[PDB]
Amino acid sequence: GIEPALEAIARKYNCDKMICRRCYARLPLRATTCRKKKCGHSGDLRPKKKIQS
Amino acid sequence: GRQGNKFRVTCGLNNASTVNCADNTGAKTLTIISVKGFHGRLNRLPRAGCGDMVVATCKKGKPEYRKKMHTAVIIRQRRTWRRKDGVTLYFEDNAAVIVNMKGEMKGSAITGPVSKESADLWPKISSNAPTIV
Amino acid sequence: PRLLKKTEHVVIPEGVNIEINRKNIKVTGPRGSLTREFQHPKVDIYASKLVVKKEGPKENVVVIDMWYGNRRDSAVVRTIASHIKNMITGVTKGYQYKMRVVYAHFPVTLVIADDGKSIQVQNFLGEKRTRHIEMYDGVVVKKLGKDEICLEGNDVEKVSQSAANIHAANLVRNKDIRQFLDGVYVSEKCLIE
RNA sequence: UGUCGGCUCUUCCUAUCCAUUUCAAGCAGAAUUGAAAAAAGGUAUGAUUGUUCACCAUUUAAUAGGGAACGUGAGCUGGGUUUAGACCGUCGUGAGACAGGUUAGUUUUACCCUACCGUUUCGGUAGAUUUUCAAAGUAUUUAGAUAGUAGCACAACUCAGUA
RNA sequence: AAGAAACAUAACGAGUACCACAAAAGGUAUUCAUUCAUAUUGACAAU
Repeated sequence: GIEPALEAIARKYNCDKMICRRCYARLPLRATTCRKKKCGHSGDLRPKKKIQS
Repeated sequence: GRQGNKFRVTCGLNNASTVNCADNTGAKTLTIISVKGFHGRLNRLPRAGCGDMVVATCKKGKPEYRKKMHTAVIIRQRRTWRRKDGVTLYFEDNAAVIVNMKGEMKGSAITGPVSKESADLWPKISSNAPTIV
Repeated sequence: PRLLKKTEHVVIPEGVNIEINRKNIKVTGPRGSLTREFQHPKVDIYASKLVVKKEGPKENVVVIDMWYGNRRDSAVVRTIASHIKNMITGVTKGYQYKMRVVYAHFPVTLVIADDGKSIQVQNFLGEKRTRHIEMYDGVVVKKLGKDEICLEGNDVEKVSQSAANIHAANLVRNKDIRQFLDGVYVSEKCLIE
């Protein structure tokens, strides 16, 4: 029993992020570069996949 | 299928050890192949104490039981073992009964006494056990 | 490339006193006293007066000045200026961070100590382990309402870290976190006043 | 320079099989899959075969892959290969040939230096003079540069037939 | 062996040819140069 208001702030901390296709690291929404060194600061990122019921 | 823990019982039954089958399920003797839960070591043979589930084959019995691998529980052994209350005791022969993984006994009777170590571990055995020594 | 001179300033309001002794700013205001050390070997922090409005008058400022330096080091002038600016806000209108608790099925209880220097989180996702989470000096937790707490303090570095410490202790492990949206989250960051 | 394999034993590599910490999923849970840190600890029992290899039956948290003169014969064994006896099949006129099969076939020496493990003997560390001090000898009580390092894993109950 | 200027150096990176090794590829890392557009009475970012 969670209000949609509480959904909005909980999703942003967990869901609304980008993912480096090489780092696998969790990146901010407006990020345009793999932050971690091992992935070579790559520039190919994808959004985190949403839950589908 | 086992209930609770078991204290240290010095395992006197080796691999390829023939034991009697005190059950009534047409199997005379069983020879131990492996012991469930045994943790391996180099050159060591699997060991079984009282109340230990084993994997065994029947080399003497009815055709529906012979030449097949079964699961058995050791109920008594000739190996001297010591209870935590300073009682040193050992039986007259090694024997086992055939039970499945869930623990429910295949047969419905047991001949002779049953060790408390095996009885407490498997409730179904104690219900069919005449005496629990 | 190297900038010959990069300068930033922070204005001091009427109720704030700033004293600087070898990159050691102490700020005292209506709410209390704050102190920090900026151990960057290439910055010059000193008070002065400077006209900051196009037509406004002079006003007391703290000038952070850095001379010839690469862009790696020229970026610290504005960082330190922002840090001093937060001190002035902290000792004048302190910072408060409102954190709201989210659970799916198991209610979560927060046991706040009497002094407010410690909290306790219980029954998080049905667990039996109890999380304590200490608080930094100068940071005070309190129960705002139902399933909500706010942290009160002067230093934005202490307040924000303590709030993040509470969230970091209540992460979901080995489960799909897109479904188990549990924990304590920062609703918003604002000023006490 | 004793030429296969096995047995015994130590160490090393990580391109990790398990346990530990993390990120991702077309991750609801459970079970899995991709990837990062990390090589300190573990990684089995047997039928057949001289086999390395293989293929089966189990057990396990896992039953990972490799190196060290294809580690290791004055460490063992001698099953194979690889002399000399003998048999068969094919080849050859014949003596004889056959990474074709079969059976029987001596495995020597360390007491030397070093390495390693333990164990004795003799020698010995520099700037202080508050005689309540300073140094030399003998004995006890201590000190700790350095070197090594050890604890792991699984199961049962409760959480709970709950999320 | 003293002075001068730089691109390096938060890394077992760099360091005396033959020589005792490293590639493709990627980076909103960094320095310099060329070309183009916006550049004001007001471009970009924010409000």
